[PDB]
Amino acid sequence: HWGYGKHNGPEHWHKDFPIAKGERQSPVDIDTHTAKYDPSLKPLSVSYDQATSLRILNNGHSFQVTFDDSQDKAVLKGGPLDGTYRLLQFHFHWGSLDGQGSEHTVDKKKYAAELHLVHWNTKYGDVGKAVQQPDGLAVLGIFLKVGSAKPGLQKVVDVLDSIKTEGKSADFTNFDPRGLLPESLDYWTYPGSLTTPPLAECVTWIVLKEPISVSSEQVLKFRKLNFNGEGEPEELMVDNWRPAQPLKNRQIKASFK
Ligand SMILES: [N]S(=O)(=O)[C]C1234B567B89%10B%11%12%13B85%14B%1158B%12%11%15B%139%12B%1061B%12%112C5%153B%14874
Ligand SMILES: [Zn+2]
Repeated sequence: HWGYGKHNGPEHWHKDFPIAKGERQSPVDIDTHTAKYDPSLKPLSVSYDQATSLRILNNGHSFQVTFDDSQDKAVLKGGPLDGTYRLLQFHFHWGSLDGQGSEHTVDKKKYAAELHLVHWNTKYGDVGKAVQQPDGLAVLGIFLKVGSAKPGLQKVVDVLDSIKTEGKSADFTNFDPRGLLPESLDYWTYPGSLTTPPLAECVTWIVLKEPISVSSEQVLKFRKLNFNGEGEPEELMVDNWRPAQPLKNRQIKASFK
C-alpha cells in the first residue's frame, strides 16, 4: 504494498483492509457548526515533561519520532478519555503544495500538514493489544499552516536529510514534543480509526482547534523526503494523506463554545 499513488493509494486499501469501508473510519471533515459543545468534556491533560525520544525513522509512508513507552513518562489523560495513554510516537502528513496535506479538514478546509501524536491505553499493556480494542488508542491531531517558523520543529527538520529514503533511521534523543503544541488545548473529539493500514477502528481522536504555524522552509524539508528506498526511482514523499471518510452519523463533540 500500500501507498499513496494511483495504483496503491487510499482508494485501493479496502482490498487488503476491508475495514476501510467501516463504520468509524478516519479522517473526517469537522463541520464546526454541527459539532456540539459538550460541557461534560474535561480539559485535556498532556503530561510530556518526562518524555524520552529514542529514534527518528523514515517508514516509507511518513517519518516518525519514537518514544520510550515502557513507563508512564509522556501520557495523555482527561478530555474524553478514561484512564492513561502512553505516547509511542509522532509523525506527520503533508502535501505537495500548501493547500493540501491535512487528513482532517475543518469546514472542508485543508491545512498544509497534520501532526499525529499516537498514544495507547495502558490497560491493554502493549500497543499491539491496544489496536484490537475500540478504546485502545488516543491520537492527538494538530494542524499545521504555513507562515512563521515553529522553533520547536527545527531539530526535527534538520535531521531529515539523514533519513531521506525508506528504511533509514537516526538517533533522536532529548526531543521535547511540548515545543510542537499550540497555546490552546480546545479540541474536537470523535470515535475513529487509524488513517493508514491496518485502518483499525481503535482510536479516540482529539483534534486541536488551534493550528501551529511552520515556515515554508520547514515544510519544504518534509517534501524532500522520499517514499522509495535508496537505489529505487526517486518519488518525493508528498501527499501522504488519506482523504475525509464518511461520518456515518457519529457525533463530533467540541470541548469549547
Ligand atoms: N495516522 S496513524 O493512524 O496514526 C498511523 C500509524 B502509527 B504506527 B501504527 B501506529 B498505527 B499503525 B503505524 B503508524 B501506523 C498506524 B498508527
Ligand atoms: Zn497519522
